[PDB]
Amino acid sequence: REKEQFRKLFIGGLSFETTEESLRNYYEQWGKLTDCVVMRDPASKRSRGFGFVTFSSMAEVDAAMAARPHSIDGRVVEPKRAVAREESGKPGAHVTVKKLFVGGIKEDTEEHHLRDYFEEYGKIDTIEIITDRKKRGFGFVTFDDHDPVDKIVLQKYHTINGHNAEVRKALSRQ
RNA sequence: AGGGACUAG
Repeated sequence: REKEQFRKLFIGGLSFETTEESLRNYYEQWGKLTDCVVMRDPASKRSRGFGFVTFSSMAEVDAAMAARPHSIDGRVVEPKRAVAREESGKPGAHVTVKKLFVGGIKEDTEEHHLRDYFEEYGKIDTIEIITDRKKRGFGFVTFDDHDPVDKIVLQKYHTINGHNAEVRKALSRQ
């Protein structure tokens, strides 16, 4: 079975009334859950206003996300790909951004190479190879929704054109 | 932005 991190959504903006049961119920209309949880405060056991749900496959998750917005107990919720514990610390972890930095591509990799690979994740605005003078070995890609990026950065390394290529949410300066 | 879970630290 696929890694959990690739099958899991963070669900923010929940009602303090929302239970696992109704969370579990609403997200089952796109597949089988293997885990469900409204995070609660240790002492009080009051909701923290977000939870997690885990589907059996990535295909299920995508459909869930194709079917936005979501609404549970009168609140529009904020489903997001679950960012790993490992990661949840640095800037640009929960930055919900639409641009993506792409590195480790070397001089033999072209603007079309990047479309080929990334068009699959969602629709694109723009691509940018970087050079001065031949080619610095990195570039940028810009999607219409944040979710392509979010899906992309669940995996640090993407194999593109014979290279172990590294992806990162694009930060300003900085 | 992590409660449980866990065959790559």
